[PDB]
Amino acid sequence: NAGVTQTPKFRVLKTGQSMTLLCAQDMNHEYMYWYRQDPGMGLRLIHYSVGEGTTAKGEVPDGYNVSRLKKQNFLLGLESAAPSQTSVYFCASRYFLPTQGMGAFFGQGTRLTVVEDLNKVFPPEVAVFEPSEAEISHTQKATLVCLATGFYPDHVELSWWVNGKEVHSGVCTDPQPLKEQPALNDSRYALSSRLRVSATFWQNPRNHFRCQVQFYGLSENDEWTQDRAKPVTQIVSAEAWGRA
Amino acid sequence: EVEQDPGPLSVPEGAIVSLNCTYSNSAFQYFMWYRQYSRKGPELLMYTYSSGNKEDGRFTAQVDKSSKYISLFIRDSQPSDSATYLCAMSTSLPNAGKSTFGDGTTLTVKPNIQNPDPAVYQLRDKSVCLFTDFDSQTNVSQSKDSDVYITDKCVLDMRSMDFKSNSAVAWSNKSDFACANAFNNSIIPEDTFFPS
Repeated sequence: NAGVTQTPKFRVLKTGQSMTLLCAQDMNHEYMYWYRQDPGMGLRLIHYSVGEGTTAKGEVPDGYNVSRLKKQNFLLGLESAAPSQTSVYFCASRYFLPTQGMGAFFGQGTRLTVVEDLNKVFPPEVAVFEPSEAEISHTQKATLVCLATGFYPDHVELSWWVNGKEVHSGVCTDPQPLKEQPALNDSRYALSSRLRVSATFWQNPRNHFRCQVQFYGLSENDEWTQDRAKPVTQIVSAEAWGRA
Repeated sequence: EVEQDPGPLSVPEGAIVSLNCTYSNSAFQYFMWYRQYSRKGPELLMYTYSSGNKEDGRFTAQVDKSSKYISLFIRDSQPSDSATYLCAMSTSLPNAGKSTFGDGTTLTVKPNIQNPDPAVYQLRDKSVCLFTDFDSQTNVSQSKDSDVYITDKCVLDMRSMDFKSNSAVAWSNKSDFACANAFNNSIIPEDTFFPS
């Protein structure tokens, strides 16, 4: 199935650093757009393009450049990263002669955080909390809780794995991470999730439960001069085993 | 300039929902509604040209150019309708393919709970308290304490069992934090079970 795709999906940049975002579509669409969306806000047009080799300014073009190298690709450039550029970026496309009454097809988003001190970047600490015996006795059900804490930036994806297979049934994860210290602009974040199974399934000592948190942090190219382990893109997990 | 209903909007399953936007540009002629799921791209849901209504299943898009007021109505709201709704508007042609977006309204459609059994459980170990099995009518409030973290009600679905359940998680490393006081800032059901 044909759609709009964006690369990369996540990026952490130090102030003054550069990056390129790439948008691609194989729908033969003439119109391509680059938008930014701030938390709990609307999409603002940065730059757009009516066809190959031509571009035009949107509502918020300052600090960004674009190239429409060919019909399929639309590149967004940041020459000197600024904290105000911390946002979620969305590419969009549509035909010159519309099929969906002015509506456009959108990409899935690129999360960018521009940090002032790479020493503030921290991976999550992950812990699993075992089911309550009273819950088991009262409902014949067992809820495990996963907490991912102290991470910065908020670039995380949490998943549950039962006996080595990812599960979706009985899973509930917070839609967004929360700020641990709301009064601080660069506060570290926390995320919670629940996995609910039958009490009998929790009671099988051969059942294995793992909460996993994919974190997007620093890259191999980034410098690191601290005593603690470099906070690279990584998976952090915690685990539990069934109890008879 | 598009002025969209700020929200957040929280409704029980089966309720009629009204999502609205006002605008100041008289030349606006194309009116779009996008649906955006948590951490996904916006997706075109409804679109209309000029004044009037358009009906599509449980959805009605309406435009009143006279009073510069547009609305999206969702009949018999369902938990899967939970998303951010954004209105977008374009001026009459030429418009160079450009559209102006409203700031969005985040909608949560609370699922109906068939057999509620409200309770607060202490999980095994930085202590964790789980408030679960309460119906859609319960509002989970934040703690009055800065060191106590609370995450709003979440609905998990145990498919093979045909069972759904609400849950809020409370945690703290603080000295006198206990599950009997964890949700004191919330109005919880009178029959909430507090086991030993």
